[PDB]
Amino acid sequence: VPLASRAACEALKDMVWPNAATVVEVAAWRDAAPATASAAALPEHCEVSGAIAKRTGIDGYPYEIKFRLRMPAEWNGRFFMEGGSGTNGSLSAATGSIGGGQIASALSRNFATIATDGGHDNAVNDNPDALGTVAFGLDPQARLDMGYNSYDQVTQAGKAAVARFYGRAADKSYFIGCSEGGREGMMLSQRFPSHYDGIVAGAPGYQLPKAGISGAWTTQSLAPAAVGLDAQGVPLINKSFSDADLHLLSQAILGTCDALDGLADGIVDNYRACQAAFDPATAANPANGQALQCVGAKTADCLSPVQVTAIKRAMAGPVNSAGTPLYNRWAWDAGMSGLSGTTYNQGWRSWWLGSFNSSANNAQRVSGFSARSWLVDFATPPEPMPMTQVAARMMKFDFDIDPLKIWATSGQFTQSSMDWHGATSTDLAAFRDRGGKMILYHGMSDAAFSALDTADYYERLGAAMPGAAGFARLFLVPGMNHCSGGPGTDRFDMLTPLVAWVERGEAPDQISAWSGTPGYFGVAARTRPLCPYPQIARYKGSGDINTEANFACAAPP
Ligand SMILES: [Ca+2]
Ligand SMILES: [Cl-]
Ligand SMILES: [Cl-]
Repeated sequence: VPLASRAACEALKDMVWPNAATVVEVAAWRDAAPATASAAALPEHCEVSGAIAKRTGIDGYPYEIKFRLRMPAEWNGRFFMEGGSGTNGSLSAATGSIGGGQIASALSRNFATIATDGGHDNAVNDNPDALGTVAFGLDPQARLDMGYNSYDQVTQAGKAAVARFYGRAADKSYFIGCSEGGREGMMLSQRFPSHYDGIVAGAPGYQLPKAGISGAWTTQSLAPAAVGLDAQGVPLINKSFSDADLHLLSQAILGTCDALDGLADGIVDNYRACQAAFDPATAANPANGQALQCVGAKTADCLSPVQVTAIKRAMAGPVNSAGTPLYNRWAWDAGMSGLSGTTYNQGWRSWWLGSFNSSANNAQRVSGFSARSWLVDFATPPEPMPMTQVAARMMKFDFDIDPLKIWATSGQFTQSSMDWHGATSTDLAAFRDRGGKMILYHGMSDAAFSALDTADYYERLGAAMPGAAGFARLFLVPGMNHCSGGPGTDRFDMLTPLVAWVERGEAPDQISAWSGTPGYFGVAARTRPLCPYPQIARYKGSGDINTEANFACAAPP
């Protein structure tokens, strides 16, 4: 009987679930866990885990929506869900990750926390004939679960357990996710406006079905600059640029752009002015004052004209024969490379190129999971094929025929992948008018999703909803790669300003951040403010350039 107790916990295994097909597998009491070097202390709590809507898909495979929920004995009254990543399919510890490379989890701050696998299981839904762990795309309902339904079901189940376990409903609910988790957050704001009061959506894949389009585009754009072929005769896209070549490119970007914010410090805060000024075909190598593009043959100090032509085309984004942009363009930024000690940053090049030191293609968008996901999860009908065919399929991508498939329905696939996965709506009025607050962030050197495309969504949001900065703000991060890493201030506590905005009405005029790898700048630490779009961080003119107190958020100089 007694609330928030070990007995209340075990009783959850007369509990009425919102979905009748909810099956509790574990309801176990957990002692407090001390802090570790990489994780804050976890309070005493009830762990509930189980699944919703066990079934068999039309592919003969089993499917269910897994969840894991943790409810602390000492509870602050708030509910918290963390978002997913990749193509989901895994169930985390569900202590409420807040991203930003943070030590603390939401459970360590006495939230009740929940996580899902998105409706499929990478250990079970791994089909060798359907490109491995993306195979859930062969089941229409599993697609719908991945797009929106799993997070809806798990939110309802979690809130129901909270109300039963504590004798009262959550005062406020919070959702934080990055990447695929960021798409989920935007989706919740659009499709389920009252599920969460506060949403953090980092590097959000809100047009994820278009990623494979960009992937085929960057693959074909980079092929003229590749050197060699892989085991099935596909150009080695990873050989198009060495790490030294990419570092040369970012040094050229810094040469053109670093000081456009007023401070030569290795960070391009004035990203708009950089885009307008930088052209690798006209820019100079600052180390030697010569043109970045070779006049003669290839040296370590220049880039071949084919290299320059290739990267420019990849960064421009895909079009069809009519010239219509199919996704968006990408921003030149220093975080495309980076050097800390003797280690080159791999956090940008792994997406479109892959590791240089390999005899095979391994880029996410050439032969990796992104290309695989587009083929089976997002094309309708799905296009399963052997793993060794994926790279060739990207080289033969037809930008007039293939991009239509993310909008198509076929057979039992009664929704398009943009229908169930896309989160492009700017109608956040219901969300805003019940008190919802949303923090978006995106690293400028993200090669998975374009930071400029997030910016264009924010522009459209501001136009559809005048005064949108009162409930939704965007924080771009110079130098940061996808969700983390790179030469920028990629670490931040987003949960604290989110709670302040939701509950005290305090909008974040800036968000403190620090660099996880300050070696990129040759310093022991760098702290900087993140600034709400379209402001940027501006140095005050005096003081240590690595200290956040010497910076302020303002317009570009
Ligand atoms: Ca700068
Ligand atoms: Cl993290
Ligand atoms: Cl100082």
